Amino acid sequence: MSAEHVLTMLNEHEVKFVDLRFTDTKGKEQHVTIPAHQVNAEFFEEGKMFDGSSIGGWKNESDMVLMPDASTAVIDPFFADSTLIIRCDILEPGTLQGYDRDPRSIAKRAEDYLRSTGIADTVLFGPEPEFFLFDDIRFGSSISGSHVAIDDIEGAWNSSTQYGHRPAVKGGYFPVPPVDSAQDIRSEMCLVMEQMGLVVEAHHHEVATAGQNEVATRFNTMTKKADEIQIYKYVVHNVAHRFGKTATFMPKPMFGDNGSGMHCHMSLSKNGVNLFAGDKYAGLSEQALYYIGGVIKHAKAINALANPTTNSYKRLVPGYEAPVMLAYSARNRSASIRIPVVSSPKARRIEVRFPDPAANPYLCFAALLMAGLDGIKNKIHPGEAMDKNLYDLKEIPQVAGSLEEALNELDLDREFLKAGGVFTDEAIDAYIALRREEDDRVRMTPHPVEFELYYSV
Amino acid sequence: MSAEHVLTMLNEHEVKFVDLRFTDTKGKEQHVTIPAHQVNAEFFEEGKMFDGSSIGGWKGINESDMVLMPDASTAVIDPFFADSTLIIRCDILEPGTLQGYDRDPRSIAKRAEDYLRSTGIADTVLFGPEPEFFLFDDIRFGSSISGSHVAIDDIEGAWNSSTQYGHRPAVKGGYFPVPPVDSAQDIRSEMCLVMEQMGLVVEAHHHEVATAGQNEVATRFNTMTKKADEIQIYKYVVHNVAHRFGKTATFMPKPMFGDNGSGMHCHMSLSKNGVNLFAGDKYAGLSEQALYYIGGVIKHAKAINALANPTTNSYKRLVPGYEAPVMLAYSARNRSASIRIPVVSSPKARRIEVRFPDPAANPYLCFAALLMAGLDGIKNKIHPGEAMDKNLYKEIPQVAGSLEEALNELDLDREFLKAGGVFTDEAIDAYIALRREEDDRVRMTPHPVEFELYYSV
Amino acid sequence: EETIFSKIIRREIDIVYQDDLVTAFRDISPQAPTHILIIPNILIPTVNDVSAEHEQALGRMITVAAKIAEQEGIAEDGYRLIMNTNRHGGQEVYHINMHLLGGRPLGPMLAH
Amino acid sequence: EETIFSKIIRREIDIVYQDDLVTAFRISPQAPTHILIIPNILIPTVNDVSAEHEQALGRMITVAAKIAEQEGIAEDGYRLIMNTNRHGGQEVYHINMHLLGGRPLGPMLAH
Ligand SMILES: *P(=O)(O)OC[C@H]1O[C@@H](n2cnc3c(N)ncnc32)[C@H](O)[C@@H]1O
Ligand SMILES: *P(=O)(O)OC[C@H]1O[C@@H](n2cnc3c(N)ncnc32)[C@H](O)[C@@H]1O
Repeated sequence: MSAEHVLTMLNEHEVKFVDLRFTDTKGKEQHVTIPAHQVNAEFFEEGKMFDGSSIGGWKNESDMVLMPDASTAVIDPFFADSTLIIRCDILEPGTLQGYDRDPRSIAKRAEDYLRSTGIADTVLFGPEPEFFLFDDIRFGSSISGSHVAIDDIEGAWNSSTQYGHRPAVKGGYFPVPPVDSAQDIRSEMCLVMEQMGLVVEAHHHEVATAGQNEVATRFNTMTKKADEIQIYKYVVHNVAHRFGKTATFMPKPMFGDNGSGMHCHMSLSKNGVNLFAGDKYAGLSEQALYYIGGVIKHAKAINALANPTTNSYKRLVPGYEAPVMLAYSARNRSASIRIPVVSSPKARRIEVRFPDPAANPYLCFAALLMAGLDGIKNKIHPGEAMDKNLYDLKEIPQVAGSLEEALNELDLDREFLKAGGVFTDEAIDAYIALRREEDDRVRMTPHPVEFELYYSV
Repeated sequence: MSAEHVLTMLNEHEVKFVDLRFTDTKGKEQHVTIPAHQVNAEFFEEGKMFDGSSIGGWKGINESDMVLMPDASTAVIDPFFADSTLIIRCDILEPGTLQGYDRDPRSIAKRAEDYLRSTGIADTVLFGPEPEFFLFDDIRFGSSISGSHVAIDDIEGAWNSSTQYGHRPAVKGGYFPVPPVDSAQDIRSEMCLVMEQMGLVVEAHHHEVATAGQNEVATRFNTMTKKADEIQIYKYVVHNVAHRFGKTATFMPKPMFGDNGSGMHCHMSLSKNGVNLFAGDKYAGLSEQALYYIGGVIKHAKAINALANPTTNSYKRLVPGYEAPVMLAYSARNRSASIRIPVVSSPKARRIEVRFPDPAANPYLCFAALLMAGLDGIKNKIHPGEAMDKNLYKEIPQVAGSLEEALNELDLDREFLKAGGVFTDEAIDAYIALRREEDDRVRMTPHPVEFELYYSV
Repeated sequence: EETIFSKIIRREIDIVYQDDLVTAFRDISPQAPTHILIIPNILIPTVNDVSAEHEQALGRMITVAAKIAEQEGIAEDGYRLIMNTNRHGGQEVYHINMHLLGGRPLGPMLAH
Repeated sequence: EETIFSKIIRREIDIVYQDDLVTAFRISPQAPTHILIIPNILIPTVNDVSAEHEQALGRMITVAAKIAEQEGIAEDGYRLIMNTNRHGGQEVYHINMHLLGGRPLGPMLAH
């Protein structure tokens, strides 16, 4: 679309309010609403001034410009009044250039750097988020202690709860519609997503009980796919709220059951041909192997962006169907990087399984793309594939086991993100500080399991 | 003690009632009380006639009465009744003939001892049972057409860490805790004191592995019939002391799932003219007679299982993968062997330890079955084979996996325990019928776990 | 002192092959479908006690192993030569005994 | 024809002990003390051992004992395992005797 198209759409749909939306460093979507009559031709050329001091990690004077993107005009399906959602970029007031800490500006810089390197023209992302549907969640903390309570009908622990078909633990994958009580909610989510520009492939119940559901969305270019992931999170949250449920994208909400993950499919295209298709292992090319090697080498530094929460590392544990070995294979379930089998060379891609849904889409995608580009530029070989049985069987590098370790690796390993000006040093420092605050909070607070273990000793 | 000693004891303690006690086929202790003035010289020569038709397996088509013949050597003052009561254990004898009733367990044990003396192998047999029990604050169970339920509650239970009313033993972690953690120190001390007051000899008492109050009081060995009487006194003492402390004591094999069960390790020793026949120059200091005893126990072990594991719950703890051994082999170091050889300082105390029997077993019947199996092995010279010493270089048999299998084996292999008239075919048939009634009741009723598996399918 | 394999060397008591320094015997309890043992003719307690004097026979052990594998025809299928020592591995002979396991597709090295 | 160990002998590409006919290496630790021994002369498979090069076979175990004394594992227990052809799992396609120890070793093979 364009500015004129948005102006015509305002009259066509009788729009009353225009919502300007943007994403902070944490990944949350912020929005400011303005009346429809306040949108003019000069609005798309000058933007709206706003203060980013209250936004975490964006802190003498913090007056910044909200520049709307007319190509992202989407009618809000949930607001009572007719509202048009326009995604916006954060720009500096004077130079009118992308803010260094703006995730969308960083993603656009990464795409521009990819185009400038001459390696490829476009990058394609295929993330597959997962979410949990709950009826009631209660958490709190104080000097007296802390607690968390998760309750929903589909939970296997409600077999005898006063108020009988519900999924068992680790057995909610593809159940009957009576047991899978999340069919109408998923269908409504798919319809709302299609109303908002998303293309939905399939939706199904996930392995974990207590209402884990997955809605599959078609791939797109990196920045558009990150915007689509933001819209996906928004619609999931709101449609869950409208049905009396609550939706969370937390990686490991409960122990003893499968966690939520975000497998990302990556591909590179130049002049309309797939650069990851060749005659190497699993139908890949030399550039695909270089991309895999670059991802593997900087994977621990990636974890600070693709796994920014401490629950993401309670998911990334040996066992429990969460890959931790940083190898690539087409059949090995333990490999973090997987090469899916496809019918045509045009759809050959590389799948990374360690990222979590709580990750910032822009930052995670930019980090993965920059790692792959560094691997291609430096010609980093991924090594031999982990698809061989050596004498029926520990030097394989492992994904970062804690948020502190990932943040330290990100602090030490910075060049692959600083190449091309995609990630400035100040933005990385601010992100590290923001994540370290949460790490300190989670580390300093006593755990109930600590009481179960070390109260009588 | 003789009848005169019993009369003098009655006069000295101002005893007002005399309790005549005996054990039925199921193992329960049945008692009938009479006034002290009804006890005289002719009482010990003629006994008291009673109707045993109401007893479980003592029914007869002729509805004949039976005689309660007191044993003066078993006189002991009851420590729980408000009035002074003297407990006298009695044997069930047929009228006129004044011979031991065929279905009376004590008469069967006496017959087994007489057969052991008559065969000439040994003069005395020593038993070293080590019963375990659970202490529960409250137990609620029920069954009906609408369903069944069981609920166990105790302060020491690990599940009560959040129950409103904080040192408790963890699951499989109640073995030798600090005095604050285990709340049964005073109860066990009182049990030991009152057991020693009743003629028992106590070695040690301690908390056992399972949570929710599993305790063991060790008692010294004795001859077979006297040791069975001591086991009955042990059960009575445990039950009454638990009742007087506001607790509930159970000798059920596997009251809880996921926690250690209750077992009764039995130690065997044959003595002739004061020397221990089980001491020799064979494996682990054993003799040839001891090896033949082990072989006889192994060969008939399934037949013994009907008497040493009378209950369906007895095979909930005999499932492989727990503390209770299941393999039909003997070793001095291997934990998986059902027959163990304890290490002792002197040959005078060398014994054979069998570990499959449960505390729910009838003491007289279980001891008689084990002794008869050992005697058959000695007479037929059944070599057990080789010890289960795990070397890094003929499938090992196993105990019965269900009560039905053990009952069938007892029905088929009943000749070893019919030698010398220790058991008569009517006794085995009645015992099998009573155990099959319980087996049918357990098998024909729906299980709550079945609803967790076969309700949505 | 000596072991039962010393008696077998003396021929006082299933010989597969005989040589001045190396002999091959069938296992009493074959742990593999084709389990053939190999020992030196000179009594040596452990391989830890091997000196350069008898190191000539140690190569003859492997040569006899190859010859026996070819004779049995298990050369193409594959075989494993195991020579355990000391407390680990269940050394219960206290004499040099090379194991030749073959026929069945064998498992992994060690036990894991 | 030639394997990785062939280039390792030429030093064209973690040596523990080097001899005229025997070289020792430390590459994926399967045991706390996993050290390999190969012949300097290339032998594709142990069945193809010729009597001309059969003398280094004894020096293999001699070096193994020397290493076990050096490694301090001779007081615990060790195995000398040679895998051959497909059933053994010959991966380097060259003679390679494994000196493994440092922890209680299991049985000869896993059932
Ligand atoms: P470990 O290598 O210590 O045990 C060697 C095995 O050799 C077998 N074996 C022992 N004795 C004989 C005889 N006399 N004949 C054939 N095979 C024998 C056993 O399997 C030992 O475990
Ligand atoms: P198989 O019984 O042939 O065992 C294969 C062993 O080869 C070792 N290995 C392969 N490649 C190397 C290199 N480059 N350096 C050292 N060791 C190597 C593996 O350690 C296997 O144990």
